[PDB]
Amino acid sequence: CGVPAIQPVL
Amino acid sequence: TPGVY
Amino acid sequence: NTPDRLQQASLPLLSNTNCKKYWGTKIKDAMICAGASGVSSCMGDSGGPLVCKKNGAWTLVGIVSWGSSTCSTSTPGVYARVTALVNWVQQTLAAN
Amino acid sequence: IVNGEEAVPGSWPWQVSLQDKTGFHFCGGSLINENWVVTAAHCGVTTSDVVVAGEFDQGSSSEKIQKLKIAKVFKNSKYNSLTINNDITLLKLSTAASFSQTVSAVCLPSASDDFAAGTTCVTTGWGLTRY
Repeated sequence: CGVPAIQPVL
Repeated sequence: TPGVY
Repeated sequence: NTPDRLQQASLPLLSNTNCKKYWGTKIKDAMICAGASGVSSCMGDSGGPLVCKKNGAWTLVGIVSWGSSTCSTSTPGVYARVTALVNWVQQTLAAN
Repeated sequence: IVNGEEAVPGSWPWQVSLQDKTGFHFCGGSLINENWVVTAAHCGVTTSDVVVAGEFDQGSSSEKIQKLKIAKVFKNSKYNSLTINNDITLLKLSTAASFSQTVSAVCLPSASDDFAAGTTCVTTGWGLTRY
């Protein structure tokens, strides 16, 4: 859980 | 003032 | 009128004691505040996540609940505190 | 979200949209596994509402979204509608979500996890950007 395949850019 | 989201 | 595309915002967590300066006795133990930083959750965000990165993984810390009726960005939003509700979540999942 | 920014499509894979039968988005939610979604109890979800997963642009007709039916609504028995305390509801899906690059679960914390004031976190959603 909690590890997106597409990384968020903040 | 307060309010539901 | 909600936006078409998914929005995001980073914001700091506050302590319930400091949050009480804004909301008084309305803040309960099962609540956690965040914001008052120039951004704000608003109508339609309710039920959504407030996630914090712990040990490299995004963890659900809060559920958008309520806040300023005008979504003021200088007032903290109030979220359901997940740590106080997780035991119920696990009992529910185990029995259904 | 007021003063937020557009997210990278699919970067918040657990984010779901709760829509009524008319297609109106009324609340958000988070997938915690293939069969369960966590949302707010005050959203007043019913089994007639739909969970939409894998969505980024609600105005798009070309996204491969998943419209999931709700089997049961589990409102936390401690929910207090007068104070909006213990504002949580679990939704068991009739049909399991299919996890992919754009659809997956968020982690849940341990009851004793500590998240200090001052920590910078993130919130997402399709809520109003201006009131």
